[PDB]
Amino acid sequence: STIEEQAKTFLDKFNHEAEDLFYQSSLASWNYNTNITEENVQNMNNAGDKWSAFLKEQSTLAQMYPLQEIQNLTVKLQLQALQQNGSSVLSEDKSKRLNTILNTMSTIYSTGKVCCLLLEPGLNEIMANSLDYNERLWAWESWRSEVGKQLRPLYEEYVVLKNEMARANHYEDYGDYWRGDYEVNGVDGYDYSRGQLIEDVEHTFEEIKPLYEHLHAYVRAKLMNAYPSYISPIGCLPAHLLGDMWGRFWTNLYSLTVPFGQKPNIDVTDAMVDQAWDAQRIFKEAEKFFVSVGLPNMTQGFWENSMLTDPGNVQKAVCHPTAWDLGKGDFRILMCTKVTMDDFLTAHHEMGHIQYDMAYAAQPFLLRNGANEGFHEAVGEIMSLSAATPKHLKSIGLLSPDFQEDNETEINFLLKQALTIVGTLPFTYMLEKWRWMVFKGEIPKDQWMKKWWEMKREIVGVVEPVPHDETYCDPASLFHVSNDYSFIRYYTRTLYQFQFQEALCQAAKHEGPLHKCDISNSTEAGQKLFNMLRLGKSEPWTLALENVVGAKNMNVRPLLNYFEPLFTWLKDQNKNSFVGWSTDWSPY
Amino acid sequence: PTESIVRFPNITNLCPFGEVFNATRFASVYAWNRKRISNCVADYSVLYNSASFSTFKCYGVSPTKLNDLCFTNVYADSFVIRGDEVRQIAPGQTGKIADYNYKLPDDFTGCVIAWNSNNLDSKVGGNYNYLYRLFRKSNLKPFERDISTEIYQAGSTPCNGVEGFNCYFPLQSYGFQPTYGVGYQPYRVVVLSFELLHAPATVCGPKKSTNLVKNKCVNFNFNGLTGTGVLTESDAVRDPQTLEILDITPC
Ligand SMILES: *[C@@H]1O[C@H](CO)[C@@H](O)[C@H](O)[C@H]1NC(C)=O
Ligand SMILES: *[C@@H]1O[C@H](CO)[C@@H](O)[C@H](O)[C@H]1NC(C)=O
Ligand SMILES: *[C@@H]1O[C@H](CO)[C@@H](O)[C@H](O)[C@H]1NC(C)=O
Ligand SMILES: *[C@@H]1O[C@H](CO)[C@@H](O)[C@H](O)[C@H]1NC(C)=O
Ligand SMILES: *[C@@H]1O[C@H](CO)[C@@H](O)[C@H](O)[C@H]1NC(C)=O
Ligand SMILES: *[C@@H]1O[C@H](CO)[C@@H](O)[C@H](O)[C@H]1NC(C)=O
Ligand SMILES: *[C@@H]1O[C@H](CO)[C@@H](O)[C@H](O)[C@H]1NC(C)=O
Ligand SMILES: *[C@@H]1O[C@H](CO)[C@@H](O)[C@H](O)[C@H]1NC(C)=O
Ligand SMILES: [Zn+2]
Repeated sequence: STIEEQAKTFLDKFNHEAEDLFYQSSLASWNYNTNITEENVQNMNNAGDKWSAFLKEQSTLAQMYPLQEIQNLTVKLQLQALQQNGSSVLSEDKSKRLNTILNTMSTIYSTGKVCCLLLEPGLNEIMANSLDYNERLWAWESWRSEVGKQLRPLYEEYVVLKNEMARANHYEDYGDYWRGDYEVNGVDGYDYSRGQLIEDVEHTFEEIKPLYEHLHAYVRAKLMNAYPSYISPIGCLPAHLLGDMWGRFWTNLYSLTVPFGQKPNIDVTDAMVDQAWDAQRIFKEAEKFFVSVGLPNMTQGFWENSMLTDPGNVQKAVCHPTAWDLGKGDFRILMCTKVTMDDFLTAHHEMGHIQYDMAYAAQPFLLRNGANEGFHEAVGEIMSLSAATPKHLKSIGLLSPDFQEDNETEINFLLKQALTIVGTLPFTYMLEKWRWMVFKGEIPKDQWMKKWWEMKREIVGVVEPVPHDETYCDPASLFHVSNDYSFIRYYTRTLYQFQFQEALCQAAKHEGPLHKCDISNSTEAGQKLFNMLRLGKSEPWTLALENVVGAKNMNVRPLLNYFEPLFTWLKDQNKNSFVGWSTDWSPY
Repeated sequence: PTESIVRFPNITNLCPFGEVFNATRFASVYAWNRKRISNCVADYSVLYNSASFSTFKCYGVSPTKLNDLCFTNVYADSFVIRGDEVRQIAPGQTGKIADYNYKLPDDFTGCVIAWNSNNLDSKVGGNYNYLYRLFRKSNLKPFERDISTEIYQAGSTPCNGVEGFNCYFPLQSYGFQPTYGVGYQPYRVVVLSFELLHAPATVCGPKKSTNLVKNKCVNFNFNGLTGTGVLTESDAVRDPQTLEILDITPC
């Protein structure tokens, strides 16, 4: 019969037994994670190999059906996802070499000694709490020299092999292959292109340049008080003084730069301990939040299957917080819950991931995912934004019934959150731009480090303390770069997060600033959210974005509207100090 | 209307509903098992009030009235399905179960009973003894049973009984584990169909028969049909206990 009908029959055969193999492998992984031992590793590896072999065989079988004949725009989506030939185009020797390179990179990064003083916690504590110039410089340079120097030729060979593999799949470069996620075709008025994402990021970054400039000037002025003779008024911040090994986040800088240090922050750890919360009541409160918004209950097996506290001394378990979607109606949470505010907020976040997983469970197997890579963390995170407000903590009995808030605490909270939200956008943008240019071939192999540090000086405003020759490979030191991970998800996550928060806050009829806003007891906000949640990947991410915000493309205006009082206060504070930086000045 | 007389056939045989409801193993949905029950008095009140059934829906008969009636035959069809497909066992529905496995006519006259069975037939590691038909050439006429395992062909080229490209095995196996969701947990289903004909009734509800009277206007109830009028030995009802034809004259 027609190719459409054969494709439909093939997909109906695949979805069954795909769900089965996926459930078995996921259950094996959960058994290993909750109970680590020698025997469980063999089950985990066996199930993983079985699932991988099944997926490869089904891809080879699905290669037969030509994609032009199908005209359903859902069967076509599932076929497009399934015919992802990918890395198998490489020769057997080339594939072996590529896997060897990746494994060597992961091995060398995982075990790195600068002595004895491993990366964690030996070097993180030095880089986060030393407060001494010489110690921080020594740790920074030693880690660079020990790790990044050894990864130069491996990274060069990785670049050439990955570029050739990506060109083999009818793509221009490997960067284009990465950007292929943000691409929707075939729908009139909703289409998008990979060449559109190279722009629409430069534009939004040009919009937030002044806010970052003011924050950078304020931090440098407040930081010259310490380190008196090593910072210049006009110039860049030295690279190792950013409170991290790479300067990805500025959170550790908070203790140095507080606007009003007299006022303590809101902290309810002692309130929790006084009432003796039992590490299960936290998830009860999270469920109460999500019910009051208008979203459904939790499944009956969630409470009995999942483990929500450390198993004990006899049974060892890795418990990095995680939300598990095992399939077949099975949802679980892996957390070592303690009575602290951070655990309360992260319980809210993971519960949000689970609530996202329940929505599109009715969709076929290939379409059970977020609309793109940024939609899923943003939905997870707006829940924590709503749960952190003083109003919400006041409604529960843990915060004091008679609490009076002054604008000093508003400024402290806004600055604390801004050192993390808008402090990492320039770094993400610069890193991904450098990787895109390297893969494209614009930067020759002899000019990698010069262009990297020129971009660091020009875009981020961060200057290196000691010069680096072409033997060094600084970007390869980061976990994501050497271990083959995409990085543009963290740029778009914040933008989507703030757009969703503004839409949900305006739908719930809130008045005043955006950062005091709360969406509990609002059924219409929950219904608007659930309309987008239930789509899964079936509809283009532009349409899923329109169903909540009302705009097709991502916008940065709500991010600035969130940070407006902080911006006004910063302008007032920096009316006297210099704003901007000079590229010429260097520490040496 | 001086008196009221009711006459049902004398049956003292308790009806074997335990052999159907309480069974060691239930059959797969694709090949269900049918049991005929007759010459029995059926107490439908305990069946309704057992209160352990997830679904108890009667179509075309009031659930309380059917306690006291007479039927020519009763058929009971039992199987095991998934939690989410119990809604497909009802007239006019469509899906994987209704199209190819168990199709009910539109003019249904019976009760569908379904209860959770996750304790009995679901174990860790999977229970692959319960199958269901997935591909079929055409839909099923009401109350039709197919047990064939012929290779289903979707493409143009025939395949000589071997799996491969465009050839599939029709039956696919339910996988049952105790950790599954409620939607995927097993459910045991029993469908009762009440058949009426002109033949003498055999299955009847519990009621005590009384002596008959003649030449007086009394209310009569024979085999579930009720009327009023003088009964005269010979618009004419054959009482079941003695097989005498009686004339009904309005009073
Ligand atoms: C963890 O695995 C060990 C395997 O030696 C087993 O003895 C133990 O019972 C497991 N813990 C459980 C099932 O809670
Ligand atoms: C595509 O096929 C599905 C069933 O597989 C159907 O529900 C849907 O309506 C079809 N799409 C269009 C546009 O007809
Ligand atoms: C997979 O390999 C085949 C080799 O014949 C090639 O034609 C096909 O385009 C590849 N799939 C891709 C690139 O998605
Ligand atoms: C479902 O949510 C409602 C809303 O408050 C609650 O009353 C009920 O107990 C919940 N049921 C389950 C099984 O979670
Ligand atoms: C905000 O805080 C500052 C801190 O000094 C205070 O002077 C001012 O009165 C507060 N309110 C406004 C509206 O500025
Ligand atoms: C939400 O509704 C509950 C229901 O009584 C109430 O206790 C709580 O104060 C409300 N909170 C907000 C923020 O409306
Ligand atoms: C079936 O077993 C239950 C459990 O013992 C019992 O109560 C019931 O009378 C039995 N028969 C029927 C028809 O349910
Ligand atoms: C029951 O009905 C039959 C009908 O033929 C009759 O012969 C019999 O006398 C009645 N009574 C008993 C106790 O069987
Ligand atoms: Zn998350």
